[PDB]
Amino acid sequence: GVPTYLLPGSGQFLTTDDHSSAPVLPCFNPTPEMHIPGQIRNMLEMIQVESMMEINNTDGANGMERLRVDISVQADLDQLLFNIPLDIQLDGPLRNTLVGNISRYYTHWSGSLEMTFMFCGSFMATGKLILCYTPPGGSCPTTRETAMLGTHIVWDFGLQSSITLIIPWISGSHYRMFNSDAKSTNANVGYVTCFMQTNLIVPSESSDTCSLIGFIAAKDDFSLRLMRDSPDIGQSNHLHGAEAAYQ
Amino acid sequence: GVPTYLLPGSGQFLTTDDHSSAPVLPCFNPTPEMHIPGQIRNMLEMIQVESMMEINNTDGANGMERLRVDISVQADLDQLLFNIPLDIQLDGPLRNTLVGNISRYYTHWSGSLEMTFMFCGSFMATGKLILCYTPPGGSCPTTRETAMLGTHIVWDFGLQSSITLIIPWISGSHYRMFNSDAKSTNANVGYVTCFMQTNLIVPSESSDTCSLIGFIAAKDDFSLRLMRDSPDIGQSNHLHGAEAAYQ
Amino acid sequence: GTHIVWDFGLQSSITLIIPWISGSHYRMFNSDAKSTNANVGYVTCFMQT
Amino acid sequence: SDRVLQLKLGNSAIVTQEAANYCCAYGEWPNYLPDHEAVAIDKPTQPETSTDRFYTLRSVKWESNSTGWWWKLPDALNNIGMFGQNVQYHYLYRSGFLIHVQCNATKFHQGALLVVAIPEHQRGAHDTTTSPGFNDIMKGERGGTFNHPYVLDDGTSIACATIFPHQWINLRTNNSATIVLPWMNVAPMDFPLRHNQWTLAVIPVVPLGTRTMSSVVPITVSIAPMCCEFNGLRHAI
Amino acid sequence: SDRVLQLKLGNSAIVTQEAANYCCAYGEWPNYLPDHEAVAIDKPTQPETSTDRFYTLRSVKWESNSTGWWWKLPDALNNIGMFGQNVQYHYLYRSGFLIHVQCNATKFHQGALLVVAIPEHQRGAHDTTTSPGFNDIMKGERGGTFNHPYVLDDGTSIACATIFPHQWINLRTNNSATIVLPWMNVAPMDFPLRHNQWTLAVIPVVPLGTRTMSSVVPITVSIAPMCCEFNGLRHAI
Amino acid sequence: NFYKDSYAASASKQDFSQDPSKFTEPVVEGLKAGAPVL
Amino acid sequence: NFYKDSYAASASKQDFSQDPSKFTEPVVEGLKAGAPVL
Amino acid sequence: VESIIKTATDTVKSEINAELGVVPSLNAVETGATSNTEPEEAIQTRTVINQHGVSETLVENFLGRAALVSKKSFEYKNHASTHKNFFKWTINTKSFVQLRRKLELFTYLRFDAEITILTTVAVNYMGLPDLTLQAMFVPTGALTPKEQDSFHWQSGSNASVFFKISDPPARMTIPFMCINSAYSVFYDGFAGFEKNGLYGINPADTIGNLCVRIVNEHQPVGFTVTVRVYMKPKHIKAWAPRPPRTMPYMSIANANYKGRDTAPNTLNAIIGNRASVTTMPHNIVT
Amino acid sequence: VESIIKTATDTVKSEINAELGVVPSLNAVETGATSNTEPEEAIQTRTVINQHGVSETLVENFLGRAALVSKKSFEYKNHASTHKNFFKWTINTKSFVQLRRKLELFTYLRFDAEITILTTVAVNYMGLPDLTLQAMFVPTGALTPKEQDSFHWQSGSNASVFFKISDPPARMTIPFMCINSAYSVFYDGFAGFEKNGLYGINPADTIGNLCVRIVNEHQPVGFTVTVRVYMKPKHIKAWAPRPPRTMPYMSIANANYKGRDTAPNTLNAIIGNRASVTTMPHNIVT
Ligand SMILES: CC(=O)N[C@@H]1[C@@H](O)[C@H](O[C@@H]2O[C@H](CO[C@]3(C(=O)O)C[C@H](O)[C@@H](NC(C)=O)[C@H]([C@H](O)[C@H](O)CO)O3)[C@H](O)[C@H](O)[C@H]2O)[C@@H](CO)O[C@H]1O
Ligand SMILES: CC(=O)N[C@@H]1[C@@H](O)[C@H](O[C@@H]2O[C@H](CO[C@]3(C(=O)O)C[C@H](O)[C@@H](NC(C)=O)[C@H]([C@H](O)[C@H](O)CO)O3)[C@H](O)[C@H](O)[C@H]2O)[C@@H](CO)O[C@H]1O
Repeated sequence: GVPTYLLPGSGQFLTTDDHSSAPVLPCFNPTPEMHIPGQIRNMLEMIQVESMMEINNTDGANGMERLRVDISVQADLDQLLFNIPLDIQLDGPLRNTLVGNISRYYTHWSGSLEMTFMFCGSFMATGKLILCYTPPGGSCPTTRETAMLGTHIVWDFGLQSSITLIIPWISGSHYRMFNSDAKSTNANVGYVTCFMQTNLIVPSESSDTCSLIGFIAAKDDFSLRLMRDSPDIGQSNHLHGAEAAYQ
Repeated sequence: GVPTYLLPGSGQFLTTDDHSSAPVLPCFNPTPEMHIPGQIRNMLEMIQVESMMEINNTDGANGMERLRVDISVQADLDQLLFNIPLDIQLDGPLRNTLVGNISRYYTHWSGSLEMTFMFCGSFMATGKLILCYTPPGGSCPTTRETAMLGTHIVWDFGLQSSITLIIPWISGSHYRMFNSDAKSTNANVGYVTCFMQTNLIVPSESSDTCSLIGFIAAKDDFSLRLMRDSPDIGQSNHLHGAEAAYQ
Repeated sequence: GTHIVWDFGLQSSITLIIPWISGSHYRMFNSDAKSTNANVGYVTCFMQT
Repeated sequence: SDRVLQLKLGNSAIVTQEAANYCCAYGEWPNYLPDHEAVAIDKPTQPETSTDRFYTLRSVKWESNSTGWWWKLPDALNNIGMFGQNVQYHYLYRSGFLIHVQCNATKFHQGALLVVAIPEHQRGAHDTTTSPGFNDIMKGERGGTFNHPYVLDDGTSIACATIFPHQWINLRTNNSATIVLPWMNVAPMDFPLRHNQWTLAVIPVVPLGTRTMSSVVPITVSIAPMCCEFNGLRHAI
Repeated sequence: SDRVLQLKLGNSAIVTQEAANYCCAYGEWPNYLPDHEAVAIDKPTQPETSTDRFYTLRSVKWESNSTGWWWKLPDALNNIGMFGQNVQYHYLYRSGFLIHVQCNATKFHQGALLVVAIPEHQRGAHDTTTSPGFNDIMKGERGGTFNHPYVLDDGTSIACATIFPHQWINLRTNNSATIVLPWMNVAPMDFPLRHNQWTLAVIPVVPLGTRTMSSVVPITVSIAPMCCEFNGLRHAI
Repeated sequence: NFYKDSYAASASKQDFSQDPSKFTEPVVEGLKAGAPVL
Repeated sequence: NFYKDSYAASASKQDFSQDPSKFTEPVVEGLKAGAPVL
Repeated sequence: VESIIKTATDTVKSEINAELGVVPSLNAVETGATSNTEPEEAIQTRTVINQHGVSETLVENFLGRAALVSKKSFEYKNHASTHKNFFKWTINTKSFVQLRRKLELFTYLRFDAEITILTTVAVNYMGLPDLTLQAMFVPTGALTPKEQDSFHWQSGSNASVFFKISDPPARMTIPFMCINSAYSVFYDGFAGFEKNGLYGINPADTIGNLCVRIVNEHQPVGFTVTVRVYMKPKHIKAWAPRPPRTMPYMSIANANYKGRDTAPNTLNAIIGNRASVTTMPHNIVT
Repeated sequence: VESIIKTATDTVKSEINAELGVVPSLNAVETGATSNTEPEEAIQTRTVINQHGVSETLVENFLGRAALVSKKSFEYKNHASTHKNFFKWTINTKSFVQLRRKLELFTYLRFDAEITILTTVAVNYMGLPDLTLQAMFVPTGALTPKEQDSFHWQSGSNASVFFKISDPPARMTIPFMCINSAYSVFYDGFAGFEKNGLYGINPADTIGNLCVRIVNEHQPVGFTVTVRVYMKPKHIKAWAPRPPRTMPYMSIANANYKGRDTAPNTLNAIIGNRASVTTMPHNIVT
């Protein structure tokens, strides 16, 4: 026979191993394949679709009210309207999104993100907003004069209803990672803030409080690494009916 | 199937074995390589850099005072200034050097060593010294007339501040080894002694006591064999914080 | 500002170049030392060591 | 240019002067079942114009506190016109769908409706371990309403529902949404009375609002089956 | 020939008539970040002359009982000139450094200074398990001093410190040391306010001594950033 | 794969084909860069 | 290596390239044998 | 539109833009298309040759992991006077939430399933017996054994695997066996021709029954035996991604939801609350 | 300058030298360069064809050894009334001094890590149980199990390895997983944007968490189980060698030092003392 010797690791069951194994049903002929719409081959395809950010995650905001940010006609100038924490790996407005959910099945990420906002006021309503992305380093800006110094887009409401703020990949390291410390130098992405560039202006018969819906998605320069179990689901007991599967 | 049989050694875990093993994270894409200054590929590259010998390893000499040898204007002739034990595998002036530290991770060695001394007196100070390497066999020479019979270099202080004494590889066997017996025929390298060739001479305003800094390094004809744990580090208890890694 | 660190030695002299740095092609005299078309700036000397 | 559109199928046609391009689910287009994917061997009937035409369902009223509406396919049309007759007389059916949702208002009105076509939208019941019943699912032409649109009545989320074929009707922008749906199933054909391939969901993410004269603002759904095929002829169920 | 040298960058220049050749750390030379190693995608700013020039720090006095001095980079320059401004306004920075240490005395003076550039010089604290604090590490332009130069304040040894890029200033031989440092890091760029790539250490291995007129003998450090690049523009921190 | 049934083989991690547009841009008329969408 | 990921392979003990001079002689101007260094 | 992607896309340097009629940052969410604004059009970019791989997110790898799908403990003893030295498990992938949520990120899935069976024992001390177990695959609603020693275990046609506790976990692959071209992860329909059937349960998607018994007759003392079954899908094809599950699961038979008592993941609020829309959580306080 | 070296350099015979202007034995340490004086220039040499190999000092071999990085003993029993049949270990290479000192001879290191897990047991006598253990890799600061039987062990995505005490030690390779091009053995910085962070600890250099549990339920008696983890780096690239550690280590979190009470390796004196600089230790007394 062939002389052999067993190596360390012999007999172990590694859940991520990759080997062939005995076919239970020999000569079984699987059902022929049929074309089906919507085939996905890489999860990166899924996170490139923009989904709604839960920006209004505040007490008093229930259900869908949390998915839209209301802006009103201001009495003062250069007003701060809202900000958005940026760690797609932590709980916040970005967590329950396509990019956020899938990214949380991983530990490392790299790539540009894109935030698109759709103005949902009436046609007669006008306005200009400024959306700013502030790379990490300091405290979140609270004035337009400060936020304006970062990456930004000035948005003019009009026929094209939506604006896109690109959050370019700006990092020292190739990848950023999750480690449960939001202030870590390898985790913090910076901030996104929104101020009135001019003001929301509407006539008497238009609602004077309008909503914006913010969406986010990854661009195709995105990459995810190091699979891990998602923190977004868990169980303490058997699900109802689980034990009945044994009866 | 294939007929086989297990050989002695089967199932063992040899810390120096060399085999492939199951990848924990399948399809993982490591961060791209980037050029980084100072890559080292063979430890022999490191021991070729000269480092400071602790020649003044005496009671009363503290910290950096141990890294320099002071010489003074002599009243007598042919004065012995200092000597240096040569086993780079035992505790002494050569142990805490680049060549000494790395060599002590091994058991066998072969090759020429080089000792370079830099005179650090004032510019107005002059002098001639003789550095001698005495191959093994007898007692360390205590007079210049005796040391002078071995390998040596007569050093004249001047613009070029440093002199090099080559300790050529002179051994009966291909390699020398450590076995904790400094007087073993396969370990003892011989001796290095330094005498005044003339004298240190300085004017009234120059310090009349000057320091030399001795360095040592291996040449590129060096070779190290038989890896072993270094005797230069050890622990009796858990390090502080080690157990906290489990909490 | 523009400078040169001078080390005393065999070559006994050092040269500090005061390059022509002006907004206008020429500077002029008009008896007002603080005029924008007259003031050249300053030269200072400190111990380096 | 991409704001005006005319859809014509059979003896029916629809135009909109305030569209937003239109969606082809997963970039596909309806087609008849090819021989290399067929299973049922009887010659199918392909009614064409009598079934592949627009069927307009009863409208619903968009109110300030509405939670949303849904219509399951083919259930919503299983009792309408010749499409309904073919469905009742045949054990098997297959088809795509051209969906057109309509809602106009005023330049002083605001509101945003998510119009999404969900494949296999298996509903969940709220706060109970008992699975939804037949009457909770099969609403027919009337359709149903969302109890908790925030989680799409299935424990997931409307926030990520954009992963499905969709459009929006944002009043200041457009007054209609159009989605073309190809046959979507793991089998080449199916029994129309017990399984719904798609669910059309219309949900007001941004509520209807205005300060001008208050008027009833309806939402209307018109659906045209496409490339209908039926097999397994027998009596009407 | 290898004893005289002139360094010129931007609007600054330095000459020495008593040099000892000069060191290029690991035989490398500074350079701008190539496209095939870049990570941050925004167009970087390359200030050139406004930042790539010599900055002279406050001098220190070499005394008979001195233990040594150190300056961390870029910390030491993070608040000096336009280099400091770019650092404060940008999240990311990258650069090499040209270091020139100066110390002259008399032909009757003796002393030897080890001038070494240590990559990632992570300091250790003495006789305690508590890690060094922010203020123990970030000294800025003033730099710090060694507590136990014998072990490089990190439990290792100055004896083997020659494994790092270095030169010596041996009073009877030369009056200056010059070391060129390339970008040294595991990432192409970094956040300048929380990480120091290099630490310049000047340690008197052989103490200052003489029997002539006693005078204050200073040690001066001049540092010129090289090939500076900054990314991630925002407000000043 | 030493087994006679192909379905017994090890994993197939070599399909790098992608078409995000079926999810990101399922619009009948392609949208040109820079040009107004509507 | 029978594993699909290259990082799972056995050790690579075949890189005999060296350049001691980056540590031993990092001087800008090369030093010639026998000639006075300064 | 389709193409081969092995690394994240590169970035091209871009210049200043001031062109009338060209507004790349403006989009129309109403069309249903995701914004196509490129980084190069939003800001001035540099050139970047991106070498980041995209293989760890391949569907085959994302779902290609052996996940726990069944865990059953029973008493191995003389049951003279409950699982009497054997049990029957109707296979399903809805009992353990980690695997379930991932599979439910898709509408349809086609894959072969590698099954691994791990067994552990504990005395109810004189040592642990190296028992032999038998795992028999019994098709949908098919005839299962009713006793540890019934004739049914003769397994004339059913596939059975006999393994020892001292051996590595047993393993075998069940082929993609659906009567359709793919399994329905979700099923908006009723499995029967009558109206009283179960909703959302397509029988075609139930791999089958797993009957496991200890072959050895009982010992003089009792033991607790636990059998864990793991499943790893391979040769995977997936269609129509879906919104991820947010509310805790309630049952293996449906998508019923209730939500946590308090955010996060409460029916009323999925994301945890912050003081206001201008309050920055984890703000850097330098 | 770069070249392929497979053996120590040969020696060439040399003659008498008496040349003006040529002084090979003189050097200038101030330049920072190491002496370039060759043996042939210092003395008269003979020709020697040196065949001594240099492969045992290759970095791959120098660091290529499985070294102990973790040792944990815990009680396996009914913990009704401490590591309750499982433990969690934040991976680090700073706890055992032999491996630590060697890794710290370098500034940066890039390598894949072969992990080997050895398990031993002792009764607190009726024999030793052949238990099954589970080692689950849980990423940085990620969610770890809190009970021997929590749902977290279902390991839907995390990699888990199940092994028996009777099997050879478990083994697997963790790839070079740093977010950077190499691990930072030393880090002169703070891991956070605020000023209160930990100094010298770059999170990017922490491979992760290792959660190990005994899968079997407790037995009627208690046992002491010890798990030892070994790590062997391979496919190694190293940069910027450093001064070796001399003072005993004090903590795994920093380079703090104190020194031995008396030489050798005391803060005041690394090398042991000799009577004087003219005293030859171990002098041959013939
Ligand atoms: C662990 C840590 O570093 N900090 C803790 C704070 O984060 C925590 O405050 C709460 O944190 C919550 C985090 O959100 C998730 C998460 O872990 O990412 C969201 C998950 O979807 C959710 N999973 C499930 C199945 O519901 C998960 C889970 O609820 C928790 O792990 C259970 O505790 O939470 C969230 O933002 C909360 O709104 C926030 O208050 C504080 C609480 O005292 O403790 C810190 O140690
Ligand atoms: C064992 C033998 O053959 N002779 C013993 C003498 O050597 C010993 O005298 C002392 O020897 C010491 C040796 O230096 C080291 C070494 O082992 O090489 C230097 C190491 O770096 C050090 N390691 C650590 C972690 O500190 C190591 C260690 O301290 C000792 O092994 C612990 O005892 O010592 C050194 O030269 C001393 O200065 C010298 O006095 C005598 C002492 O009675 O015993 C002999 O058996």
